[PDB]
Amino acid sequence: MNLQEYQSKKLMSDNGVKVQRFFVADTANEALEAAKRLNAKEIVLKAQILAGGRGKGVFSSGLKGGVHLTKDPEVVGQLAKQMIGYNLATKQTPKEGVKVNMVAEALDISRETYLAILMDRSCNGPVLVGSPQGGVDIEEVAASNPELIFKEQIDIIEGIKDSQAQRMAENLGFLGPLQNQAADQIKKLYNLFLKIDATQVEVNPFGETPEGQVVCFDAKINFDDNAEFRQKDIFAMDDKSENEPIENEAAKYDLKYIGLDGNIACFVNGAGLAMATCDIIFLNGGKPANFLDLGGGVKESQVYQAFKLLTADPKVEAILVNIFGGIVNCAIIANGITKACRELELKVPLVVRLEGTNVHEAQNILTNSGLPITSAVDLEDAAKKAVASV
Amino acid sequence: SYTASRKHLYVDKNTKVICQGFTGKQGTFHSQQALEYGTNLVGGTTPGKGGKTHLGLPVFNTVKEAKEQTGATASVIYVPPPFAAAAINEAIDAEVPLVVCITEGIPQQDMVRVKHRLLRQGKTRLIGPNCPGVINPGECKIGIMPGHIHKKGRIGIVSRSGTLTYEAVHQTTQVGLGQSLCVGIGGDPFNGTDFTDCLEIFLNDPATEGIILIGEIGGNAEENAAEFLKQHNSGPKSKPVVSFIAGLTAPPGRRMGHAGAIIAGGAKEKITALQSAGVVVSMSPAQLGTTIYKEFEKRKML
Ligand SMILES: Nc1nc2c(ncn2[C@@H]2O[C@H](COP(=O)(O)OP(=O)(O)NP(=O)(O)O)[C@@H](O)[C@H]2O)c(=O)[nH]1
Ligand SMILES: [Mg+2]
Repeated sequence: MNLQEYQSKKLMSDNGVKVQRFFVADTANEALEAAKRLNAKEIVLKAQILAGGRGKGVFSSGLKGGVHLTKDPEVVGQLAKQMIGYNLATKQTPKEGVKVNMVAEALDISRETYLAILMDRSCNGPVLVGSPQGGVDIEEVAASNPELIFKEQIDIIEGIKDSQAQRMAENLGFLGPLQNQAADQIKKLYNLFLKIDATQVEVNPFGETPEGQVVCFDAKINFDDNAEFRQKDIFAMDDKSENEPIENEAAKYDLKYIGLDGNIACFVNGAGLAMATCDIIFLNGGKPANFLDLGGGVKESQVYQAFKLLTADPKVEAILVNIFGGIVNCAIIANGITKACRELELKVPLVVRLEGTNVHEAQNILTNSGLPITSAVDLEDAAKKAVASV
Repeated sequence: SYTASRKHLYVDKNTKVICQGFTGKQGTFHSQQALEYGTNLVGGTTPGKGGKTHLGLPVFNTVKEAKEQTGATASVIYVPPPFAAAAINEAIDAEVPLVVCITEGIPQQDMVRVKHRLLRQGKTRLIGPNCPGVINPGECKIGIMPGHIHKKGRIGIVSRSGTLTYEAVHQTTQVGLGQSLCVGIGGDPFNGTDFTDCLEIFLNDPATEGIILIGEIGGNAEENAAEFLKQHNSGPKSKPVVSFIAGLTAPPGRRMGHAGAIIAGGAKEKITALQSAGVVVSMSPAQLGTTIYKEFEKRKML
């Protein structure tokens, strides 16, 4: 999962991590009056999108720049109007960008360092990923000079040792008294990183102010989806516009829905097997509109909503079913497909490939149903059939 | 070292399996599948159920209780995600030679903690979590994979995917090559067994003459497996290896950070990397069986 900066920063505030004071605003006028409420010399305005590289980004409004600052509040609204509702595009967004929908006391920067905590397989647990030369150009600096990137593995049992926090702080260039304040902020970040079940906490820049303050100027937190049952309050904060409503309503019945731009709607019981079906469809000339994953669990209800959902948007002149390894006899879902197809009355072709327990008594269920349901034997067969529907 | 426990990956006629979460709905179902398939399931565990029989087999409170009394040598875990990590630790404490955690959804932090001690011991080998399990066609089936598609044969299957693993299995049985040992390592980042472990077993198993590796975009799993084959499956008696990587047609992922990019530096790179190690990458997932078959004929092995 991913939360917006302003949400990640409030979490940082409640856990001893120091950040700029800010106010949120939905409209461009509230951003102007809220910038007036802040009462601060220089103020920084940021677009909130589940994506980085905002600084060097462009805008559908042509505003050019996802982050800016100025000492004139009236310029906040002047610059806020020009992005609230527009698509902010960065080198991390899919070209089209993300529809934008924070004003904080800007602080002066005298040194930028990159800091990130994360779970990494190669390091077999938590890692402190840092660089003294942070900022937007971190990845370039990371590529041109790898030795500028310092890694410190943390023992999940012992946790963050003072000797490790001090070394990282020193490698990031925090000299003198800053070395202790930074190291402490590193220890306070790591502790938060564990508290919230985050797979990543990225602070870029991990900043040093002229007044000797170590501040986190940006907060990108990735939360472990598998930990939602223990992070109720945090997963309650995921905004009600996650990608698209087509995706959320699917997840209501735990159905993983990935959208695309195509005409065939896939329906597979396995992420890997779903991506495979999309591949082989591509090989045969089709182009999938999306795919709806089932994982392992299966219930007559899900197949009902599954079909009701895939036929939602009008860009699906056919759907492909490929269930290879359902925990229940697909002879049972075969009757869940017919039931979920005749009562829903869908006007798009329907290709089914099933393979499992008693597939013989299951395949004839579709053939003798009188419904537009064509059967397939193998994965290659299922693809060519779905493609053949134009 | 932990690698010393790789050997326990090769289940067989003799391994005596038990089931953690035995009374659970998934535990019961897949437990029956195992009994009907012939797997030597000798019982399971469920706190508060010790002393009661289930599927005609004994239920125990803890794993040691279930181990000493049955002499079990493998465990399969269906405990829900919140308590699955502990289920593993209970088996390691009981020094169960092989632990197969099927459960999907274990927090990464839990497994980082489990795996931390796992690497500090060599008694217990862990497969998964979030994997389909391991199956020795004919002799032993630990997991959820449908047994009616396997057939003891000459090809070793290692898969990071899930249900996609069954395509390679169903295709190798159809071509007549069958499977020597199929292992699913699961899709979680922190697991007990990886590609390089199963390839080591496969490269040293006589019954394993061909290899199929199944992966997908993301991570460096496939490349690490590739560099292994490049340094241990080259030269004289090199066993043919086939692979399919799902997701070549997947779209961008939409980032929110530089961290992943910095620690990296999926897609074509995984493909051409496997090719560097002499691996035959099947572009379509449907012709995995038809490919390994021909690589066998290329060097007259049928
Ligand atoms: N002087 C000053 N500059 C700031 C402040 N906040 C952000 N910036 C500038 O804005 C740049 C990028 O903004 P930021 O919100 O940190 O992140 P970003 O634009 O999403 N980039 P990235 O995804 O690489 O972290 C920083 O490198 C810094 O130069 C501030 O309070 N004061
Ligand atoms: Mg930043």
